[PDB]
Amino acid sequence: RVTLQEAPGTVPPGRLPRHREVILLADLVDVSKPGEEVEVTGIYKNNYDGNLNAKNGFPVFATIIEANSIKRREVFSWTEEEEREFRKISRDRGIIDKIISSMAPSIYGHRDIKTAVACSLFGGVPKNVNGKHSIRGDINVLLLGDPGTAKSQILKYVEKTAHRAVFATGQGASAVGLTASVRKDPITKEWTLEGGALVLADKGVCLIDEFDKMNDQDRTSIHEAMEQQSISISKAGIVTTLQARCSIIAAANPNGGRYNSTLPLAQNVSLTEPILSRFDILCVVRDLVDEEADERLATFVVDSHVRSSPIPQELLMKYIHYART
Amino acid sequence: VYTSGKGSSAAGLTASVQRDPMTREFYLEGGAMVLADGGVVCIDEFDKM
Amino acid sequence: VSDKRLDVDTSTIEQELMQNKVDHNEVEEVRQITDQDLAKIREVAAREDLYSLLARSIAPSIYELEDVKKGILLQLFGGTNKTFTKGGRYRGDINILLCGDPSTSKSQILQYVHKITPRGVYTSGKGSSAVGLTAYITRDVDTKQLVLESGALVLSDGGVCCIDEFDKMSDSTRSVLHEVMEQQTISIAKAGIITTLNARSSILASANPIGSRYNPNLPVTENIDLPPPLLSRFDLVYLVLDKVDEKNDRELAKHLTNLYLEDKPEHISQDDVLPVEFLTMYISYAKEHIHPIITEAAKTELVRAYVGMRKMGDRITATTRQLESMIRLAEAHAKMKLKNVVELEDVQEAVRLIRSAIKDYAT
Amino acid sequence: VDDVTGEKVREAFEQFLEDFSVQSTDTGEVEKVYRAQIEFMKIYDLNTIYIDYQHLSMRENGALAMAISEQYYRFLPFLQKGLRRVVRKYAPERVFQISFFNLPTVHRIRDIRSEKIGSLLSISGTVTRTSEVRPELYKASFTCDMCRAIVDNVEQSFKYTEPTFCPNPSCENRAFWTLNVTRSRFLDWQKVRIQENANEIPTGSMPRTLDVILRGDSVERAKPGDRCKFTGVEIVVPDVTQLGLPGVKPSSTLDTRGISKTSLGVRDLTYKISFLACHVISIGSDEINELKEMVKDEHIYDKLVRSIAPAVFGHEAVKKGILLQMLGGVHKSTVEGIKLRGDINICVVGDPSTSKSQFLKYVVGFAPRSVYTSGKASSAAGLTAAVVRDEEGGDYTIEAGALMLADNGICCIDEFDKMDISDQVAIHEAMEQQTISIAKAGIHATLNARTSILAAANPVGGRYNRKLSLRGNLNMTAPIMSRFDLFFVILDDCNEKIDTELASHIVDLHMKRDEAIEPPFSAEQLRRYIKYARTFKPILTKEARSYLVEKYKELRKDDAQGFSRSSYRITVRQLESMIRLSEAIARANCVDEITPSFIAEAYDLLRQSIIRVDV
Amino acid sequence: PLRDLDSEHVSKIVRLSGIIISTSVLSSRATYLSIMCRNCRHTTSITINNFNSITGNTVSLPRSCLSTIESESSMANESNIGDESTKKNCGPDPYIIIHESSKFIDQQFLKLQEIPELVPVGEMPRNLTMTCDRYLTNKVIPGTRVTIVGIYSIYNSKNGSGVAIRTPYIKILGIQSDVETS
Amino acid sequence: GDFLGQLITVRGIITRVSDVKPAVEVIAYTCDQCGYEVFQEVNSRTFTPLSECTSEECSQNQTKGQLFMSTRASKFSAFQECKIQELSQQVPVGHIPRSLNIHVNGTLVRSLSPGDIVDVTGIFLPAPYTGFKALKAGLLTETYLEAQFVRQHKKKFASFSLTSDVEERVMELITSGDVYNRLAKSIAPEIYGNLDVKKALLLLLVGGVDKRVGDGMKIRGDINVCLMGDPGVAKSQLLKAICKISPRGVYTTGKGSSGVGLTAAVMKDPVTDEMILEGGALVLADNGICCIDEFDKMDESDRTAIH
Ligand SMILES: Nc1ncnc2c1ncn2[C@@H]1O[C@H](COP(=O)(O)OP(=O)(O)O)[C@@H](O)[C@H]1O
Ligand SMILES: Nc1ncnc2c1ncn2[C@@H]1O[C@H](COP(=O)(O)OP(=O)(O)O)[C@@H](O)[C@H]1O
Repeated sequence: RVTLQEAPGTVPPGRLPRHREVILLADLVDVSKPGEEVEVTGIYKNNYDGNLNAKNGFPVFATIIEANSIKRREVFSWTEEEEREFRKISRDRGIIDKIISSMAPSIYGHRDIKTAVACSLFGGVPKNVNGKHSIRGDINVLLLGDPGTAKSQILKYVEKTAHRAVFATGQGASAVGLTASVRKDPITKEWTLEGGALVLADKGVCLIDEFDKMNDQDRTSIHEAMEQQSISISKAGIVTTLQARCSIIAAANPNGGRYNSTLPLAQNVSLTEPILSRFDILCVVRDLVDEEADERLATFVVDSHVRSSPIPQELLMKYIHYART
Repeated sequence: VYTSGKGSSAAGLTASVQRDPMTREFYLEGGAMVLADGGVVCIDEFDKM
Repeated sequence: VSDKRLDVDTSTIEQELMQNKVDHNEVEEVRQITDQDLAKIREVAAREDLYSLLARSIAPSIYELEDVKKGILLQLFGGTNKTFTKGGRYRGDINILLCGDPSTSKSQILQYVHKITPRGVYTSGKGSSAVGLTAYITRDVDTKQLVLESGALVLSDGGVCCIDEFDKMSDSTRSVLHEVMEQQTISIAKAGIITTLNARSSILASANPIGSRYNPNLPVTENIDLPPPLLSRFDLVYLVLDKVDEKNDRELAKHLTNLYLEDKPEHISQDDVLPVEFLTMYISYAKEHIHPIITEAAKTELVRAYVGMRKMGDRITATTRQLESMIRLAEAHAKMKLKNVVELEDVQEAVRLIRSAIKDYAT
Repeated sequence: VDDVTGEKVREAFEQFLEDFSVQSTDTGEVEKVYRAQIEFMKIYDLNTIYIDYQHLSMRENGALAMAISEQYYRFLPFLQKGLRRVVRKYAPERVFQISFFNLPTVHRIRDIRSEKIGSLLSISGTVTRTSEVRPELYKASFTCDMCRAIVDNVEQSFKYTEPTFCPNPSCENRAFWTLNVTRSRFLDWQKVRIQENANEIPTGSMPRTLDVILRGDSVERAKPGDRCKFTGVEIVVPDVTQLGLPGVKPSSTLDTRGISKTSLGVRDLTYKISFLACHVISIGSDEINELKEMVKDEHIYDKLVRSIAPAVFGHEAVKKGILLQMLGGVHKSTVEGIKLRGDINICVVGDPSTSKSQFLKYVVGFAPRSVYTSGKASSAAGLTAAVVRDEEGGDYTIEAGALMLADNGICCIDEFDKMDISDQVAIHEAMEQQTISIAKAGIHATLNARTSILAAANPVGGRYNRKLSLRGNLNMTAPIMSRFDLFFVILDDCNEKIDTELASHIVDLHMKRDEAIEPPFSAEQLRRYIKYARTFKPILTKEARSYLVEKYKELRKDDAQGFSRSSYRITVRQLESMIRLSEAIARANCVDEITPSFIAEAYDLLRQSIIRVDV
Repeated sequence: PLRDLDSEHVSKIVRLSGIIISTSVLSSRATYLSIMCRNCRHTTSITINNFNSITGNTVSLPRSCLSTIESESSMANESNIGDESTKKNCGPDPYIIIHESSKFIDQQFLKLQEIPELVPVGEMPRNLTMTCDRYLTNKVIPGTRVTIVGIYSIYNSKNGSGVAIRTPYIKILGIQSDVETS
Repeated sequence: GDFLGQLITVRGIITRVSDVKPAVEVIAYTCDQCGYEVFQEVNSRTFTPLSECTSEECSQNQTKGQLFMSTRASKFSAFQECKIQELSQQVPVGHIPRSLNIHVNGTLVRSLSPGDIVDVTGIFLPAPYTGFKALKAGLLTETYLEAQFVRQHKKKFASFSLTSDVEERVMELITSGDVYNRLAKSIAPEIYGNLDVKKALLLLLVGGVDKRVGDGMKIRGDINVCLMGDPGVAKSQLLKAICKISPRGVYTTGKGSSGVGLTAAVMKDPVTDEMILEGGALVLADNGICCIDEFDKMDESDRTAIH
């Protein structure tokens, strides 16, 4: 049983969406994915009643759209021609800045931080040492931003690129907030062990931004996930150690002005030292008002607003997947 | 038991007591010291607690 | 509904149920003015000393502060109700603070005004909340549904409210009054009802300083913990302090032991005439059948004195609320003594009611 | 007798609408006109009639006017039967609705009593929390299985089940239904719920709800957050929950002084007044030449400046800002993809004792789609849905709420600082996403909102603090400061020309003589001018876009040295804001294909508007 | 894997793997119970063997005093002369369990959930209901990783809907933990 | 549980005394055709109305009448219930005070003021109930205590009239000579010193005199006394003392009561209905003396309550 509402984009002004139920049957189960568009062609019935007794006016019969065919509006892997076609691009020497230049068409410059994004989502060796300890096989990225920088367009592209990635904000909020806890479920009344986003994003890349507006309860969890790659929980009647091997790309925010003084980053930002000890790469965005960036930037701005060498993204998103496998 | 806290992660560090919402009943919740009875507890950041 | 001891309701509020209640015969809702004593009203109106006689006859058990008694008399004659074509909606609200040292019988005034006022509601400080003045949406027991109640200012709608200990509100409370004092509206917007609703009211309040004694050579704005724009928003601000001299206190104790003696209410009969209940029908008759207008001949003196007030610059200041204050207090004085127009004369003491506090601001 | 009464009124009604209906001459509005309504209905096949009351008030000298107006519910089937025989006379499955209109005297909700049952009455109020559209039977095919089950029947009146007499064949009284869910004739109805007008309620109490049912033609015509006029018939609905009120409430113990012997099926009854309506009107050539007089002038920008709020005396930039908010941007889509905003957000920050509330009083007093809120008792939702569950069996009915019904309008909010953080989340989400996400105890949903926000904050210290930066005076969070453009500081000084002009102007305003500071435009024709000015949608075809670019560069050359003023970046969203401000000045001047002089106008407006900020 | 369980797998041997959230309270079913008619004063006994048909039930007490089905003469004589001209009846359901010569067993009702690693990204994780026999009770602390071999079955009872909807559950035979892990 | 039926005597502090509302005893119908008056007795908690007739004339006929009630011919009785808490002096070492209900019928009503020390004597009956349905074993009974005669310690002024026998004790004190300094010696004699403090606190216990001046604004009428100094001047002994001599005297410490503890609060009322304002400390002790310890540690809302 799937309920269905009207599309939020093409609403006439002043009114509201409304709902209507849709019953599925045998073959059409488990095709849709919630929150996305759909296309149905079904018959239109009305359910009968319970028992008709002395109630008030008026007799009212609900309606049911029984479905018969469901389409999308109106899953990536390789075959053999792409593993033999795979090899010809592999032998070139200018593949690297070809990969950098294919990343972000919107941002004109900033080749260094884009290099750090590529090496971030491209991965590394995990790896075990016989027989005690593993070191780390993930690259964590800190990106000291500035209001007036397209860092949300970079990481918002990285949400589009990778295999398994969860964009999880800190506070405000959206599900979930980095902390695994046993809570009920308002659809289905049984208690559920609901893992956090660091639980949810194993062998992937999580996306966290605006560190300066977070609790200590979250900060102990971020410190936990970079410490020994294991979140353990103990409330209420449950005692586990879930495993979590994430890779965090951050997006910071300076204190007040864009770059407060000559003082270094641990003095400039309002964070702490043990969360700065674990982050590997450190990106800084720039700069003060300069001529050629005003020209090449503003011409691209009006070039973008008037409208009323790379590989296209499908071959690279297959490429890094088969590469990381 | 390895707790780097401040309490970690959704588990506190000492013997807290939480009443069961059903039955309105007391039970030992847990922590770090009580689970590790008869051994070694390791702590990071002992000053920053 | 009516009564002969307390005050009588207005008419600019009543006019919807004046428009109704004519098709179907009912009860009176307004005190019936008889004909014989109306001649006595036109006789007492010919008295010269009415301006100190009426203000002397308000609270015959408290004896100082005849400027304050006089301002409390002028709160009962509040302004002229002018309605425009579209918008406007100008009331006759005036608003009085009075502060100063304790043991000054601030409370006796507030209880007496709480008796006289037809629709008065008496709250206090630190017994309030932002919920606590409107929209008590609750569960009535006898019918078991969700019924919405009116709070503490909607019951105050037309008349006099009272607030004690104005220092010790919160930030959330006292942020109600920025709407009631300025816009003359209330805008409820939560889950029950999204609809603005009016609460016209004449707020009276009081506060006790840090001292508690007022000390000289200290700024007047400093000694009461308010932001001085909000202190500047109130119309008439009194500052009642004490005198160390000796000559008044004899008459003070003779008044007290005059009250305690011979176990009978005689309190003031010498050498004074006090109306008992003439003044309530005097005030109501002065509230319906008068519309005072403030035409040309006084604008020279009024604008002249306002620009003279603006001269001080380079503590408290003076804004347009002083000007709105002077016209509404002025025509409120013209509502007294049965005159449909104002005169160039009598505006001077309407300035002097602020100037008495101004002489009380030198120290 | 009584059938002779109702049949007598029936033949007088047939005689009425068959005859003449237009008194006017050749200069009309010619004869008949009712037969043009029947035949004009025959060409399009829509099956209703709209007849007036005033024409029936003309003819009979009020005799038949005082015969339908009282006992209207008694006189449905006679009226509808006679009209059906007129149709079978002049025309070739038919469901007829006879909706009157244009009644003399309008009553409120307070004038509802119970002596006025049955009659017609014009009710005016405010729609809030409409519901959805569901069928209803009123045409039964229900008889017993032994044997015949083909009886078309009753339940036009709400019972619902069942057919009683002449049963079955052959199973007699009281053998009845099984009903039939495929042989009937349905129609659809919803149940909106009116709320009393804000300018009427007796001081001082609270607003009062009422229910109202719409069948047939008037489905979907209502609108959440608009005024209406309805149609009178005013039925009575059976109610339950009024027990232990106290009474004494009646009961219906049936008689037994008939039947002679050789159980206790007694009942209760308690009734509440609902309302039933069928016509919904939503009120609440020559002058296109006057529009030509309002476009051929050149001074129309300065006339629209000098003629907004006559009670305000002083500076003009906030009046220009209000005028620019009342004419929106282009809000067109982009490829593919993310649309462009769109709307403009002027947020007044100022001293108290400034009369900043009078701007909002004029704005919500004038424009359509306006919601005033003095937000401290907002509280939370409030500004969102609720969702309201339940009405009767799975309602999921969504409330208005306060932020959402001001769509394509000016949602004006006071005092950001006195409101808490979840409000600020709802505002920031309502300015970035352009949507609202909701998971409120059950029904998961999403909504939409396209508003303009006008704010009236207060400083931290209440004054200036000229020596501080502007950002130390907001006391609000950072990422909602970035959206607003622009800020409009107000502070006033002492200057005796300004003093005597203000004082003489205020004392003249509190004269009713004179009220004659008369604007060069009248009140309504400006409001008409907005409606024509909305329709343009220009796309600029000017090469001076590069001149706008290096104009933005020379904006960004003086504030680079130094940051001891208001240390902005400057944001590229300023450069996007230049587009939408230039568009709005183009929309006011009745001008397409924007010249660079307009860019100088809005550019200097942002220039001195930041000169008010820097200090 | 737990995500793909069609209705084609009803009543087959299907194993899986998940995480156990929370157990329940030890209950008591019966295996051998001996009865008595309260009117006729008769005695019987009942053995039952397979006891997970949850809202069936597995058996009930019989609904007649059961002595009229007798292959003897004088027993039919006294059961005839319980009254004077009409036959006697213990009925309706007359029997009474004697509690002092019976035997009882155990039943657990666990609850199981898929691993939160894959792939609940959009969704909410889904869950089932277990059931244990005699010796499988009180073996698993809630928290462990497990693999249950079971029989995917169906019961009837109401929700917390229509028409003809039945919820699924798993009978266990039997359980195994991880090795170890603790 | 072996005293059920006897005539016993308890003592304790009354708490939560409810309102007085009428309860029915016999109900009187009229028959309208036969002309009878058919009564009905009601013993239980809930009753049911009845139907056609039960006379000897509307019975044995074909056409039974129909009856409906009336309220000027029934028989009513006042009804009020309260609770006794344990005295907290007669408890074992580690326990908590219990409670026990009381019904009150008839003339004895309006003699149970809250917050007292009382000696109720009555008989001790059962009244049928058990709690949850799954806990019953049959035939559990749930007792109460009927009231018969109420005798208070600390007899309350001014509920007395007689003077003749009283002067046999009062005129001994008057003829004892120097009444005033003797009584000033008598309040809490078990300390030493501070004759002036005892001297003033006798004037606290007397009080008076209120005065209405016909406006009517009211003057007090009462005395308010602070005590200062620390620590060994034995000030708590006087507070327990004078808050034990005066009837209706409540002793509350610093923290202690909340802000809502010594103002009133609103709570739903069991069986008698509904929504009564349950009083706090100050509403309990009016026309009395409210002792207060540790006045500095009070929350500031409580300060404005005292002001
Ligand atoms: N060079 C650029 N090209 C395009 N857009 C830019 C550029 N620099 C900044 N922006 C815009 O400025 C915005 C700055 O966003 P920001 O304020 O960092 O978001 P957040 O709310 O996460 O702080 C970005 O959304 C981006 O669209
Ligand atoms: N004059 C006195 N006579 C008898 N006992 C005294 C005297 N002065 C002090 N005390 C002792 O000092 C103690 C004072 O403690 P108490 O009155 O309980 O509180 P506080 O210490 O606040 O006064 C008493 O317990 C008392 O025994």
